[PDB]
Amino acid sequence: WAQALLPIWTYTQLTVSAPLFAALVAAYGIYAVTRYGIKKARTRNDSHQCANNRGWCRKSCFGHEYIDWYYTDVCGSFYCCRPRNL
Repeated sequence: WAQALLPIWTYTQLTVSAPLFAALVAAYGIYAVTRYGIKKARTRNDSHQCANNRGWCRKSCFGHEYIDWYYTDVCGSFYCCRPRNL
């Protein structure tokens, strides 16, 4: 891969671009792509990553994830959501 041409259900969830997004929708399926937290260049929300690799600081985890910590308190207010499929 070199560049995470698949930065979500197998890693965490990253914002990249349309070329990357399309590659994932084309290979996997749009639903999982926009499910776990990929982004077609925009970032999900004000939410930002923690450890910039382990999990993403979010306000609440969806029905396919779990709150991870260590970082939830370094972020302070946000919940380091790390999807369970990952």
